[PDB]
Amino acid sequence: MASKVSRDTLYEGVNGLLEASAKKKRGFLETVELQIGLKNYDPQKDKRFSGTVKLKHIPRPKMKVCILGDQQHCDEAKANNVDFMDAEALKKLNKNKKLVKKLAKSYDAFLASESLIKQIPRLLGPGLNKAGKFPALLSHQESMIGKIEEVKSTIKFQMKKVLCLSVAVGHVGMKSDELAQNVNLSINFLVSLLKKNWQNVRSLHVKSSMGPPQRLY
Amino acid sequence: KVPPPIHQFSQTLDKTTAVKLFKLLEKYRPESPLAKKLRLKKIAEAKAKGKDVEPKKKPSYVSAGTNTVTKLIEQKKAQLVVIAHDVDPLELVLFLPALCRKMGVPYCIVKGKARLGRLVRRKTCTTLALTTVDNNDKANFGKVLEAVKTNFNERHEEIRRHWGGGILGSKSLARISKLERAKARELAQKQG
Amino acid sequence: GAYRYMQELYRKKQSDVMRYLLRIRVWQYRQLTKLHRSPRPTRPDKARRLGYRAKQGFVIYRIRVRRGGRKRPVPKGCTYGKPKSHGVNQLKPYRGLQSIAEERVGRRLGGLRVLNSYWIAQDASYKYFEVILIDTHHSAIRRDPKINWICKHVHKHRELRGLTSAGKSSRGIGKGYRYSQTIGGSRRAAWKRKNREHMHRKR
Amino acid sequence: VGHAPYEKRTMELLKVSKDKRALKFLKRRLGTHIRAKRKREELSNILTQLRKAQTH
RNA sequence: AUAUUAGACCUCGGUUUGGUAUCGUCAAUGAAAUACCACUACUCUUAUUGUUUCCUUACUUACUUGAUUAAAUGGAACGU
RNA sequence: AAAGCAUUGUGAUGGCCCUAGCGGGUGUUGACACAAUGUGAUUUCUGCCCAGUGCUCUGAAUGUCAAAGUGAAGAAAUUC
RNA sequence: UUAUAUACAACCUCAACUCAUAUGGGACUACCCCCUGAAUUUAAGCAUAUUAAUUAGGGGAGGAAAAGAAACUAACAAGGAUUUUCUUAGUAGCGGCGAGCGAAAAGAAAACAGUUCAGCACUAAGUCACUUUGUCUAUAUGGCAAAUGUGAGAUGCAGUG
Repeated sequence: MASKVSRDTLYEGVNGLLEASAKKKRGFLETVELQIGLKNYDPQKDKRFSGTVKLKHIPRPKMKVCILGDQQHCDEAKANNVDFMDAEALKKLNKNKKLVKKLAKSYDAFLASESLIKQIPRLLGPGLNKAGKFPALLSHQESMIGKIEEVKSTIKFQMKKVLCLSVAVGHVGMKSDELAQNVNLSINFLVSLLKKNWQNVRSLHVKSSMGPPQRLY
Repeated sequence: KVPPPIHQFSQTLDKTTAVKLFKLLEKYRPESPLAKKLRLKKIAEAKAKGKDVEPKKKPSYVSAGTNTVTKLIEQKKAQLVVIAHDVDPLELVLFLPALCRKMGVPYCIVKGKARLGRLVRRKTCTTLALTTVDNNDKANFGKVLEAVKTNFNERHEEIRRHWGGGILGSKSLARISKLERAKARELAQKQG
Repeated sequence: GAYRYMQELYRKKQSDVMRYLLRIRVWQYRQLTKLHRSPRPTRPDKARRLGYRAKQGFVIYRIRVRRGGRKRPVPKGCTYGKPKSHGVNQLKPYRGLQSIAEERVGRRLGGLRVLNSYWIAQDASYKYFEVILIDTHHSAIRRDPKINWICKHVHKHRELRGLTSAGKSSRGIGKGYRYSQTIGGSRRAAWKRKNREHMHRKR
Repeated sequence: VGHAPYEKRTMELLKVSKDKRALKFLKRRLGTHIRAKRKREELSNILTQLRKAQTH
């Protein structure tokens, strides 16, 4: 029912997870998942709280983000690994695409910028209201504090219809102490970031792809 | 139906290993009537002649009572704790065998509260401890200890769970033991 | 010590260990007399802390009392009066079943003082109690100065006068405000005072 | 010793259905809002604590 | 990407390097573009312990009742 | 009052009655009895009426409909 | 031991005695404690109310009794066990909001007195009652010691607290 290369019937101590330098047989490193489940809290209506697991750490995430800008993004960011697209290559993304044999929706999350409220509500109808890759200025990144670190392990949640989300909590390219470092930061930040919440949650089951899901107390 | 704190007693330390228990506990009887204050007339020579601390020569014997032995286990000064099965009402002993496990002291339950009382020279003793381990006789104390531990300490996971009592008895079991004769034999003689 | 575990163990009266202990101790004590000597105190953790010691002669006696209100003993040719007077079958005593319990022991044992009483079991028609009673002319109750107060003469039949802990509660004795009108003592000491009509000399 | 009935009758009403009914049933068995709240927070503390040590 | 494999490494499998492999992660074109990968849901099936105007049968140990100077009750056994 | 006549209840964990409570009377009883009533020996007869009222019926089940229990709303009191 | 066939023991629950020693009932009525509890009356009738948490009935003590050293007040600049008097006050309240009823804190006096248990790492049952033997000096339910004789006591006696 559950393999015990990560123990789960024997419940977890912090002293046992640092054996996992000898966990991985594999050289290539792919994603282990943020898997949040919002039951008792329906997100399809205006019921929505906007936070991010702000990691101070880099567990090496494996991906890419294309961003925007109209006199608003990269007056500071040319030492910050940036492109400064003029923000209307977004119908380059809506029913036009980047190329054949790779999609324009092939990214993480998109950029609600300051000049492009001209474009949001229904002009993104068959582009991004259709897709589901569009956050708002709630994104915790408009090239303000964490631009590459948005792509590199700080990204928020825009939720599944059946409440089964899968984005990066971290990876398998961690060290032997990093397994107790990502959730060690949310011991103060997401305890009340859940809005109007005594404790309406218990499911904290961090999934790995190169192993069983790490289930928490 | 008896709820499984009752019975622990009566899984009371069957005879061949509780006979060597009192073979050992005959050496730690507390007092003798004349010999307590025959030792306190060997203090009379310390009044004028001895002039030192000669006659105490540190004691070692059992500790009786139930309020005493509760604070031999809550400090872990106790090395072997004897309890009694036939205590009334029960409550002055009911906490005890669970606390010898929670504090990790090898306890045993013996048959007799009069059995222990006659070794502390009184009527009924209810429970005992053993703070001493005195070095010349730790051998036969040794294989008493684990032999006590198998049916009392390591068993404290079904002792917490399994007890019924619940006997049906005795002409009522004998009534249906004719019914399980006949209801079986009706489809055991079904072929003719 | 053991005496502090017994205090919490006995608070678990709706448990399963301590339901099928005062199961087997309500159908032993009701296959015997209404009023009965006891060789021990059956709850020796509550006996002491009421006053009992293991000295001769402290003596324990069990009772039982009959668990209900007070049917008013009017002759079935029932109460003649105004309609506030007509209640028969739903009235309650002013003394409790424990009050009336050690009352029934102090009469039948006039040669002994009642110290304190204590619940040991009940089921549906009989609550019953132990009662710590003391042989006051014994040569160990009198020679020993801690208990020795009740060997006096203001302690003859204290339980028939409201002076044990059980008979005391019926009276309504406390401080301050809520317990006001028995404020001179009794309750009737207070009606005597509150109705006392002082004509003065100089008035 | 274990629990009384009304603790076990509301531990099973605490795993699933209506924590508001674990505080109407506890305010009938106790029955004040201050003692019901103190017992619903200590049954639901050994519900979660035995959710630890039932496995290991 | 893995699987696999021989060699550098390891006592060896194994790791690693590269080859090979299933839709694909991507195209087409939309209301989700779905590799490599999980926290699971409603019609049901299991298997362990659950309100009730629940329901029937059965038990004995509370309790009720009768009888007796509380004498032969319940089981077996041989002998027919 | 009576004898005669009739009706009623009761097969006992019952009917009737006493009792504050325990408990008792009938009862050393058992339907040819006990208890409750009307009529009043014999003779001859005892018509019609179950609308009102009383008594009565496993029985009519949903018009009414107690507390307890159960469900919901509310921060709870509590109201539905 | 216990095929209920030899004992033996020890406890535990209960007996019995013209056993040793003791203890208790009954009286009084003014005051005192615990209970039970009316109706006349008034309300211009009368049922709640009133009379009255009283007459009568029942039980228990003492020279006093009960109470009594905070699960009390207050809302202060704070007070500090009980009981009695003065005042609060015929007040707040309660009431067919009718008849009627009706306290307390504070303040001022009288008097003043404070404590003990159960339950803890008291840390050698360190306790008690008998009985006998020495032996004190009331006509002693005394005083001390001896035997520590027999028992109470580890289901908890003393000391500390």
